[PDB]
Amino acid sequence: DYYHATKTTIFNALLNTIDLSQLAQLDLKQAGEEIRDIVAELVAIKNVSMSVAEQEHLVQDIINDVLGYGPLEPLLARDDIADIMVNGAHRVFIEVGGKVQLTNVRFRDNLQLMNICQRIVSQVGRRVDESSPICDARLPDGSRVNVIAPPLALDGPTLTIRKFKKDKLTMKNLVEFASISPEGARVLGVIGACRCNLVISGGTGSGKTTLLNTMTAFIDPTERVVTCEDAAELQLQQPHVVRLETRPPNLEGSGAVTMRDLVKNCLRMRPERIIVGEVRGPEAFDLLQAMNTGHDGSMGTLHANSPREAISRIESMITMGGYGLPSKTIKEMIVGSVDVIIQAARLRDGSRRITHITEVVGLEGDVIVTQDLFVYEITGEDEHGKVVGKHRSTGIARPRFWDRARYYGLERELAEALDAAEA
Amino acid sequence: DYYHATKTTIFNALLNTIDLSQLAQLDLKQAGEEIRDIVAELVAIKNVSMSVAEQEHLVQDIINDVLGYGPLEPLLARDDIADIMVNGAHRVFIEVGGKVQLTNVRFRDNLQLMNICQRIVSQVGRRVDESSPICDARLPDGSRVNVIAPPLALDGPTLTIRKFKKDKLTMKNLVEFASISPEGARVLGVIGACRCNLVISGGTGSGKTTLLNTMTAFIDPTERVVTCEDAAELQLQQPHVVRLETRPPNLEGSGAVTMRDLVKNCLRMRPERIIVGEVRGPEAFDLLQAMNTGHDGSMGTLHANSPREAISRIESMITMGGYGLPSKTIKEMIVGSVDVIIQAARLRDGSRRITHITEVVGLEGDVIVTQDLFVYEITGEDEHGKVVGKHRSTGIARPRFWDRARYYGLERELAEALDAAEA
Amino acid sequence: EAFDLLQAMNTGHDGSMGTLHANSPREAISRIESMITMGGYGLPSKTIKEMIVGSVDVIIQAARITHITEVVGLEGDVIVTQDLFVYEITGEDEHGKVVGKHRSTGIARPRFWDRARYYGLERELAEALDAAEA
Ligand SMILES: Nc1ncnc2c1ncn2[C@@H]1O[C@H](COP(=O)(O)OP(=O)(O)NP(=O)(O)O)[C@@H](O)[C@H]1O
Ligand SMILES: Nc1ncnc2c1ncn2[C@@H]1O[C@H](COP(=O)(O)OP(=O)(O)O)[C@@H](O)[C@H]1O
Ligand SMILES: [Mg+2]
Repeated sequence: DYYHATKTTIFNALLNTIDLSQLAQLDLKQAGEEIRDIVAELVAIKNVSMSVAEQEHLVQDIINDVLGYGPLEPLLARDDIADIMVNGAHRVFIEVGGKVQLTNVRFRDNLQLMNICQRIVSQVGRRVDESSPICDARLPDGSRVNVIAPPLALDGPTLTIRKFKKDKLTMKNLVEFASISPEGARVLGVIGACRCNLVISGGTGSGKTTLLNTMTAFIDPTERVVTCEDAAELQLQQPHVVRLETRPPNLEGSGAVTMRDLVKNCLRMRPERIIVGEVRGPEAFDLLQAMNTGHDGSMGTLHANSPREAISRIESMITMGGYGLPSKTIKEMIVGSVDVIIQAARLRDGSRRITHITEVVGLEGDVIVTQDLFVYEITGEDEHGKVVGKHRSTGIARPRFWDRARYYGLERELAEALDAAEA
Repeated sequence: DYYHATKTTIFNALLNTIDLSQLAQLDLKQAGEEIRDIVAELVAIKNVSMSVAEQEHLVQDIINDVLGYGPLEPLLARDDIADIMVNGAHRVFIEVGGKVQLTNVRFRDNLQLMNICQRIVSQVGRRVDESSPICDARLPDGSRVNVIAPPLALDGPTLTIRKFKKDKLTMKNLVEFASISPEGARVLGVIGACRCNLVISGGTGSGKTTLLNTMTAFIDPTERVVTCEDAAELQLQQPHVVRLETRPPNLEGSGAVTMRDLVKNCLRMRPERIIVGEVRGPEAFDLLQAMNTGHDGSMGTLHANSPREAISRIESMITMGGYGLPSKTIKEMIVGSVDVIIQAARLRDGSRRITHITEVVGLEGDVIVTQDLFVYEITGEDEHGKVVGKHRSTGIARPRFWDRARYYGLERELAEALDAAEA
Repeated sequence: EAFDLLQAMNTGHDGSMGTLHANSPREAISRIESMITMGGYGLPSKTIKEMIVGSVDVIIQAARITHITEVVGLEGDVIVTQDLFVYEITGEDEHGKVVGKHRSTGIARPRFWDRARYYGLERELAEALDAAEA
């Protein structure tokens, strides 16, 4: 009570001596000294029990409450926190290490929630109020912010904050987690710099984005890479990258910049390879054009269960655009475009596996045929109950892209990895 | 070294005295004289250790700041810099000798780069802002400019200035670069004077404009040709040719003269054959009508990848007009108005090709019939990786345009081309 | 708008529940297809049905809770749909009540066996659904 009552009583002196309406006059620079003196004046005039160190702590608390973000100032500094969800004034949760835990932190009222939300979302020109209910933005620090207003939220306005993860699983980690055999890792390392146009496929939450990020690390630093994402998840260690992001309609169908527009624009920036975040709409067609007109090295991630279904989904996405194409021409384009297809699924035990590393043999008649280089076969469950299985080659000595490895000087490594497959 | 602080002080002094807010006064020559005098006075007063040459260079920097393109001023005016890329505001790259490389040049802040881009795109009366972040322009001097704004780009505004080298290629050069061989290309020379409709189709950077320039130099001087372009690109050497160019909306969003406004007028200038630079939207319709009603021998470069896709694109472009004709009627208009639909596309390696010399025959309802006088197939890759393919005369001694081209007596060379290379 | 919900039910947000007004499971799926097509997205009906299969696992068809049914897959326009609980009518009572019974169809492994095993509830399924047959 005292640790809160002292502040509740002291804040009145600071508010009355210089009202918040005086903002921009004696700003942060002068405001720091103003608060440092006003807190001391209030402590001297009004008896206080907190110590001198406690006096400085309360001065800093006043600074945070007046200028800073107040309640959320400590949380935003902790690196072990990923999400900060509010949903109210006294009921605030956080996420540390996957799980979600409630916290003992309290606002003052709903009006303070609105104040903090507006003062934090204004940093990127957004404005949310009773007339504008919803707000969604990407702050400069590298975080996502979302806010919902009263008229819709019966319980009251809600706030949601995220973070940009900086510890992503490297290829060595995936090797440790036994999701891809070391021979598979060697073959993937060959493919990465081999400039093959891979297309990652897998079910929801099967490890697609992480696998794509791991693959991107094999790019030589002397190439322009332009990434078209919707959530800004990837991070590359190359010295030359042009990160792009779409924009949803901020009003009733105005200002939309669909991923198709970004992919189409990238064709003119002279990229060396286009990397897409998630191919959902008709943009697939444009991406295939990029995969065809001398940008060997592109990558993508769709949502399919098996590579055959990945091909079917690509055809469906192309047809969705309504270009009036004949199906056989689409199949020819896909056959000439996609060189590799990596399948990433998750099993009933919660683990993640790379079921297939497939290549496209071509088109025979009216059917698309494929060859395989690694297949994850299940055999049973161990005593505990975890899934049990292992990979294997299909006796294919020189892949359909061996000449590429010869061209780029990776013939020896690929030959050793594939010959070592017989182990 | 220390020139940065001294230059900042000099710029501040000049702005305080000769402020940029006095625009419309102290014009170019007056601005230069005033800046020189002010910089000399400041060097006399402001403590600067720079020498006389250093003072002159500081004056030049002041001039660039006041009325220049910013630190890019020396970048654009060098000898053999093919491409100039700006990824953000600190990592400007340049391409030399067919390979990229970093440059120590760097800007002052993202805002200055944004202003510089918004000014460079001003030469063509176009605007880039937060409500329209993508800009693609052809500078009058001939270079190509692309700009993306912070709302989409994450690392700051992204800029790409790709200059174009000297004078285009003749048909002889196109035969030298294996683009097409005479035995299957003689139809190009035949149509160079056969005066039949033609529509070049291709993808970005596929060389459509150069193909048109090569295929229009055959037209004999006696004919009156009216060329319509978004910006000066073609350099025909015939004696009787009329050139035009559109005007985008002015400062107040008025005075726009779109391609339709020019083609509809050219319909009443007694032209013998129109040459449209690039077809984008409704103008297509008018051009087709021009080809249908007397003005036989037109040309127009659209944007597509496959001839069927090109025809569907034309259909959609006309549908944008809002007349209410069926697909079959518009396809018949194409058949009787479009004779040859060439295709130009880059292969998986990049080198230019001519994948089609196609002709339109007729209709069988809502489905078009399209003979393919020529096609282009790909065998695989070469020892060094570059693609290997073959054009082949599909074989038609008497094509659809046999009758349409019988007047000039050109069925002779038509039979020669389509029989001397039938196998 | 169901589309968004159906997108939620597939794109990682497991455990979404919707409420519509349709008589039979075929009628429910037909209504879902019509609603999806109503949005102007123009998705071919085949892909809409595939999305419906992906997003729908359990149908509590009240019509009483007359039906509890689940999807099995697709083979074309046909939407393979089996049953878990069926309510049948046998006659009428002197007071006029509709006399019937509610049968656990009999199949032991519904489509959601894997989820139940993951969360540690297959034993409950055996204790309830397998014992219901006997
Ligand atoms: N092989 C793996 N072993 C362990 N954890 C993994 C593995 N692959 C991915 N993860 C975890 O999965 C998360 C990475 O995001 P991911 O699961 O790939 O999202 P996503 O596939 O982009 N989802 P969506 O695009 O919405 O379907 C992290 O928590 C990783 O630790
Ligand atoms: N056969 C060819 N060989 C090499 N370069 C070519 C060939 N044909 C065209 N080009 C190149 O294409 C460019 C022409 O640009 P183009 O793609 O026609 O502009 P647009 O983007 O408007 O289509 C020229 O710079 C030229 O060097
Ligand atoms: Mg052009």
